[PDB]
Amino acid sequence: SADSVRAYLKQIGKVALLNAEEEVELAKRIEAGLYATQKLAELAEKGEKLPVQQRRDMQWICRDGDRAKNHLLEANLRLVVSLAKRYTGRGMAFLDLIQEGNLGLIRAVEKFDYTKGYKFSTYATWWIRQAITRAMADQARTIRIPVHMVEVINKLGRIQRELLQDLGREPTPEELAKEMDITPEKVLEIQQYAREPISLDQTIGDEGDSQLGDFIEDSEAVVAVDAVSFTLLQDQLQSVLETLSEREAGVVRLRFGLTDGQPRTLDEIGQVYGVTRERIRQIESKTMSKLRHPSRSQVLRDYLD
Amino acid sequence: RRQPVTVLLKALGWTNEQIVERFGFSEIMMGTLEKDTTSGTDEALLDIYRKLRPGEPPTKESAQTLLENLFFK
Amino acid sequence: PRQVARYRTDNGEEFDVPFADDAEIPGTWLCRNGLEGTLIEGDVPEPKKVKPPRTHWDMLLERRSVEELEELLKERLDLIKAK
DNA sequence: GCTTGACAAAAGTGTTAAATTGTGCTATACT
Repeated sequence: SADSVRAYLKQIGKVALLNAEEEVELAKRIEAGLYATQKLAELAEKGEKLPVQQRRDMQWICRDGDRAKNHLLEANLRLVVSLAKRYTGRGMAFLDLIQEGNLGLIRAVEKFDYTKGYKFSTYATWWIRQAITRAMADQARTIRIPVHMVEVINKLGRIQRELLQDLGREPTPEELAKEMDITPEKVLEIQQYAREPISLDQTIGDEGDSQLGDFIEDSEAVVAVDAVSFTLLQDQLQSVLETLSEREAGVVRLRFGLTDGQPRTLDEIGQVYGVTRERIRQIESKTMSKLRHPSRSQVLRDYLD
Repeated sequence: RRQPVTVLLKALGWTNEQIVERFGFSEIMMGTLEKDTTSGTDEALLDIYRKLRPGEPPTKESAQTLLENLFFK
Repeated sequence: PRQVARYRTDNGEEFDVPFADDAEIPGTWLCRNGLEGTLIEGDVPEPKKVKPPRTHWDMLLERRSVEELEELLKERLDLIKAK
């Protein structure tokens, strides 16, 4: 077919819908094959290979079981599609909705119970709907939001729609936080989570074919004037420290990690010069008041920022 | 494309006699129905069906409502 | 100031991962290949608190008792004996 | 020039409670 969904519908339509008696039939075969498998698997541990005729028939019970599971599924594929139709346009592709429903359909088959005497579509509808809605919460947003948060965002929406109809207006943050039994500050934080991103490849203004993306600055880009002045600042400090003593400057450099880039603690500097941390604290205060001396500081003033 | 204008007049169910009746002085009107190999009002609706809904096997219930639902509805 | 460890994925490939020497080398590392890899050194320390996933049999067992399965199977094989 | 002890702020660690997050499930019948 021309379309992709039209192609999938063609093949799901080639199967026949079961009646109540058949569903019960397949259900038995599925459980029969599973137990036949678990029992034979129990033999693998302790051996005791079965007779020839008893082994060939057990291998068929299992094969007939999986043939049942596959037939029960293929017969109910139409049900998944019927439920997925209503959840389109909400941010998921129709086929993805179908496939996720198929995942739910599979578990319905695994957990379905035929002794309850209920039609299959009654129990499977729960899983297929949950599988589809659970899927949307995990995939429909570029920036994923966990299920419990997607649960509140929706609830807040209906409250706003119901509150919208009773007040002939949109409710304010206080009315919404009241109807939902939450703090107004919370409803704001929630309304920020619900925001969805926009496309950088979008065209801002059909008038001028200007793509939004190319209007975005690079905040982390290197600024030439600053890096050059910073290089000049780095030189001016080298000179100012030349006025200080060999140990005065040596402690200043290690204290702020000018050479290594790794600052050092008072005790660690006292470990290279062989003194206590307090002595280094003292040498620090004096060299700092020396740097504060206007002769050395006047040159560095213009580097405030 | 690939549609003989006469085949659809058979899709509605009008018999060839009415074609010679209504067409009248039209020369190509008569010459086209003689050229078309479609026989029957329900068979022309099928030649119109598979080309409009390719890939879908039709049904007498869907082939007839196809034309009406497309325009008349 | 780095120590290099080597891991081997399940399919044979091997990858070099530079670490800091002062750090404790992990026994497994998500590799550039996309699979888990095992250290080629001593350990190999742990089983990593694994629990088997849930299977179709489990879901069937929690509803049908083992006896109910036997009779249903007896129904099926007897139907097979009739030919 | 430097060291010692008292000391409090600051920084890490380990231990717990609160919170956040993932997953399973819902049986009139509905294709």
